[PDB]
Amino acid sequence: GAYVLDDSDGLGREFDGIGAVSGGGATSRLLVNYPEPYRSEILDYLFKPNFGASLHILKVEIGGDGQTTDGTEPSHMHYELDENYFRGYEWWLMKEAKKRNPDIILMGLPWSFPGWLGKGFSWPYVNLQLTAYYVVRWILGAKHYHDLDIDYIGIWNERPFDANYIKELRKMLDYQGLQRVRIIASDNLWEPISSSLLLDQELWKVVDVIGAHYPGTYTVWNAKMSGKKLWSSEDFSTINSNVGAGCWSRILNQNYINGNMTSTIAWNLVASYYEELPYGRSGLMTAQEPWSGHYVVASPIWVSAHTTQFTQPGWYYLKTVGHLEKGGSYVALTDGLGNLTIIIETMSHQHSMCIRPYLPYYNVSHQLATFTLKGSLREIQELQVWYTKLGQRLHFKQLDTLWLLDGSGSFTLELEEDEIFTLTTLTTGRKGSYPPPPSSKPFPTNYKDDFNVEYPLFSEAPNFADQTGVFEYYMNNEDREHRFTLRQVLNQRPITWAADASSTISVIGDHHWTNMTVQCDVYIETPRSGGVFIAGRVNKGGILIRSATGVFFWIFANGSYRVTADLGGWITYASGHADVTAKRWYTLTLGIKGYFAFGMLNGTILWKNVRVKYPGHGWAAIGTHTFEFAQFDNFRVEAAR
Ligand SMILES: *[C@@H]1O[C@H](CO)[C@@H](O[C@@H]2O[C@H](CO)[C@@H](O)[C@H](O)[C@H]2NC(C)=O)[C@H](O)[C@H]1NC(C)=O
Ligand SMILES: *[C@@H]1O[C@H](CO)[C@@H](O[C@@H]2O[C@H](CO)[C@@H](O)[C@H](O)[C@H]2NC(C)=O)[C@H](O)[C@H]1NC(C)=O
Ligand SMILES: *[C@@H]1O[C@H](CO)[C@@H](O[C@@H]2O[C@H](CO)[C@@H](O)[C@H](O)[C@H]2NC(C)=O)[C@H](O)[C@H]1NC(C)=O
Ligand SMILES: *[C@@H]1O[C@H](CO)[C@@H](O)[C@H](O)[C@H]1NC(C)=O
Ligand SMILES: OC[C@@H]1[C@H](O)[C@H](O)[C@]2(O)CC[C@H]1N2
Ligand SMILES: [Ca+2]
Ligand code: NI
Repeated sequence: GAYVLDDSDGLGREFDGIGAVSGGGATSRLLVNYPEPYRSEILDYLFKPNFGASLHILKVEIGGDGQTTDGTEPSHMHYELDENYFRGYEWWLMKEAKKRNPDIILMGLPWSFPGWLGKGFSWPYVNLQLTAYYVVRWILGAKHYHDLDIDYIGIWNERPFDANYIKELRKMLDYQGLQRVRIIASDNLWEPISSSLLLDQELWKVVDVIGAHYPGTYTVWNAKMSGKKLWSSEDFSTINSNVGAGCWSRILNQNYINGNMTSTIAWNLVASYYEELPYGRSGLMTAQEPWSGHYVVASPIWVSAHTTQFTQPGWYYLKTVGHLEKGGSYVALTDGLGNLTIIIETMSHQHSMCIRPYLPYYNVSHQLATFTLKGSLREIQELQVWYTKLGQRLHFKQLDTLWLLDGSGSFTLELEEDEIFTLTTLTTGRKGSYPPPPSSKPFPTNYKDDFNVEYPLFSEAPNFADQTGVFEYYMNNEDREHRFTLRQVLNQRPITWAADASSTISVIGDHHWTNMTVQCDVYIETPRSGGVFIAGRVNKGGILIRSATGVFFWIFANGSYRVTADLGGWITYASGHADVTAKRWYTLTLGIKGYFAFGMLNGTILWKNVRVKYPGHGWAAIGTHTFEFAQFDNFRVEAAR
C-alpha cells in the first residue's frame, strides 16, 4: 500500500492543539505540596516545550464549591458580595504553565456553582445575568490578579445549556472588554448544541467552538454543517498504563481522521489525587505522593510528545490523512513554512481500549507502508524519526534520520502493532529527562497538622481532600489558643454537579489504613443545631462520597453524640448524651482497632469497645453535620496499614 501525502489540492482543517484538564474535580489536589525540585520537574514534563508532554492547551475547572469527581474545588465567590481570586490551585497551575509556555492556550469551564447563584433553586439559569456576572468576574480576576488571558470559556460541564445564557455571556464578555475571549459549547454531546446552531443564527454567531465529550472519534452531520471548529473538549479518562497510552495514541490521530476534530483534551492533566478516589490514576502522568516526592512519568506523556513536540496550534492538517490498510492510521500536518510532521499509530484493539466508548474488535497486523510526498512536499529530502513501542517498552526514542535523496519523494516503513512513529522536518525534539524521584512510600503513619501558617501559599492545608464542603486556613485574631485553624466555609449547598453529601467532609491519609487513632480539636459555630465529626476507615469519596462508610464520631451542640457506620448516618454503632455546646473548643479522639472502636471527649472516655464492621479500611476525615461554619485545630492521626 502506497499513501500519497500532498498539499497541491489544498489543506485540511487548522490544527488547534492538544491539551489536558485540571479539575472536575480536584485532580491536581496533591500536586501543590510536592517539595522542590520535584514539583517543578513534574510541571516541566507537562508544560515545558521540547521536553515532555509539551501541552498546547490547559483547561481548568472554575471551582463552584461542589463535588466534581475527586473532590470539591473552591469558588471565587462563596457567598453573595464575596470575591477572592487566590483560593485553590488553578490560578497557580495556569501561571506555572504560562511560565514554561507563554503561548499555552487557557480554558475555564464550570462544573458546579455556589448555591447563592440559584436564588433558592439548584439551577444556574434562574438569573442569567447573575450567573454570567459570576463567570465573567473569574475571567477578569485571572487577568487583573494573575496576568492570565483566558482564551476560551465554556457553559456547564456535561449539563444542559441555555441558549439565552450563552447569548448573555457573550454580551457580558463584550461589555467588560473581553471580546477576545471565545465561547465553546456545550461540553456535553454533539446534540442539542449542533442543531441549535443551525436553527438560530444569533446563537451561531456567538459560539466559536463545538466541544463534545468522549465522542468515540466520530462527529455528527449537524456539527460538520455548522462550519465551526469541532473539538473533543474532554476525552481519555483511562488508567495511564500502556493501555491508556494506546487509547490516547489512537484517538489523538483518529479524532481528526474520523471526526474532523482539530483538538483533543484529556481528562486529566496529572493524577494528583488519592488513587482510591473515582477514576484513580487517570492522568497523563502520576503525582499522588507529595509526602515522598515520588512521581511517575507514565506512557501517555510520551504519546503526547509524538504530536505536541512536532505540531503547534495554527499548523494545518493535510487533506491526505487516513487509515492504514492493515489497521492504524496516519495524520500529516504542515506549518506553511516548509515543515512536515507525519504521525503514525498502529494501536491494537486489545491494548488501546478507552473506558468510554469501548470499540468492537478491529484487527491490526504487520504491514509495509509506502509514503510518497507530492506537491510542495516533494522537495524535502530528510526526516527526523521518533519511535515508541507500547507494552517492557521503549518510549519516544529518536531513530536515525531517513533520507529521500533519490528524488522519488518516497519512503517505506515496516510497521508492527502498538507502535507510534513521528516523521518530521523539525530538529527540536527532545525526550526530556530528570533523575529519578524518590521511591514510592505510603502516607506517613504518624501525621500532624496544627495549621499554624500565618501567610499560607495555598488557601487550604496540604493533603486534606475535601469531598463535600470547602475547608480553608482561617486566622482568628480575637483568640490566642486557636488563632490559626482550619474552617469549613460553605453555609449552603452548592448548585451541585455530583450528588454531594448532606454533610461536609475532607479525607486525608492512606486509604489502606485499618487500625487508627484520629484526634482533632473542633469548634461548632452554629448554636443549638450545629454538629461536627471525626472519622476513620472512610472507604469512598469523590462522586461516590454519599456512599462512604467507616466509623463516624459525631458531636452536636444540643448536648448529644452519635457513632455511625455511614456518612449519611443511617446506621448506628452507638449514641448518647454529651456535655457539648456551640462556640466551645473540644478535643475529640477516635480509636479504631479490629472489631472495636472508642471515642474520647477532652481526653475522657465517652464510649468504648463499641463493635464495628471488620475487616475494613479507609482514610481519616473531619467534617460538619450540614453546610455550616465550624473550625478544626491540632489534627493528629496515628495509623496502621
Ligand atoms: C470531515 O472529515 C471527513 C472524513 O472523516 C471528510 O470526508 C469525506 O471523506 C472521504 C473519505 O474519508 C473523502 O473521499 C471525501 O473527499 C471527504 N469529503 C470531502 C468533501 O472532501 C469531510 O470532508 C470532512 N468535513 C469537513 C472538513 O468539513
Ligand atoms: C520549520 O519551523 C521552524 C520553526 O518555526 C522555522 O524556523 C523559524 O523560521 C522563522 C521564519 O520563518 C524565523 O523567524 C525563526 O527565527 C526560525 N526559528 C528557528 C528555531 O529556526 C523554519 O523556517 C521552518 N521550515 C523549515 C524548512 O525548517
Ligand atoms: C489491626 O488490629 C487487629 C485487631 O487487633 C489485628 O488483628 C489481630 O492480629 C493479631 C496478630 O496479628 C491476631 O493474633 C488477632 O487474632 C487479630 N485479631 C482479629 C480480630 O483479627 C490486625 O492484625 C491489625 N492490623 C494492622 C495492619 O495493624
Ligand atoms: C487478522 O488478520 C490476519 C491477516 O489477514 C489474520 O491472519 C488473522 O487471523 C486476523 N485475526 C482476527 C482475529 O481476525
Ligand atoms: O470519566 C469521568 C469524566 C470526569 O469525571 C470529568 O469530571 C467529566 O467532566 C465528568 C464525567 C467525565 N467527564
Ligand atoms: Ca492551630
Ligand atoms: Ni478500598
